[PDB]
Amino acid sequence: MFYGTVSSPDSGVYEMKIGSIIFQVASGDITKEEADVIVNSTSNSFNLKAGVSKAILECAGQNVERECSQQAQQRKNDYIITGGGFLRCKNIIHVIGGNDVKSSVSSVLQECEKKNYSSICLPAIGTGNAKQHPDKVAEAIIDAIEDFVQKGSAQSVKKVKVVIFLPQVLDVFYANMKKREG
Ligand SMILES: COc1cc(N2CCOCC2)ccc1N
Ligand SMILES: [Cl-]
Ligand SMILES: [Cl-]
Repeated sequence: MFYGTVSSPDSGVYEMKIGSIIFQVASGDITKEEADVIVNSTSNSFNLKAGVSKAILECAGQNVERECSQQAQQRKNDYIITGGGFLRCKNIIHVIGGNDVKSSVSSVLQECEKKNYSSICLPAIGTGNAKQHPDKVAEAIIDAIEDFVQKGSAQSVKKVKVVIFLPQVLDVFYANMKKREG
């Protein structure tokens, strides 16, 4: 039904269409990317600084750190939205690494439509301190995008890119894409 063909447009980058959306994967430092939204994978307190969350909070800066802890105290949040600080994005969406990854990605997609955003960059959510298994994480991320497309919800969102710190986790995402391709 929805899946196009897997190819490599640039060195180390792999992509396929899912309906109208270009889905891409690559290995690297997510804090060097430009996108409307960058996703952080963090703790239920939104103040973790290990792995991806270390890089994101250090580069984003202290105002973003402060924003996170202020929203954390205000209410019980499944995720929070902050400014981009000194990252190259309009907003950071901080999701809980231990939560259901499909649900987290669905929420990111819906929040990006609400802002008329076109591009998203996320890590392999949950594979860091939360210690979720890489193939379950890959299956969940791609399933969330498929569901969003199937329901006719894609309008402003055009590009979803996963930038993955460990090259061995990239392998797992590529194999999952190949399983689905048309
Ligand atoms: C940016 O996210 C990560 C970082 C690291 N490491 C930091 C550098 O030294 C040790 C590995 C390992 C896994 C992830 N996801
Ligand atoms: Cl994590
Ligand atoms: Cl990663």
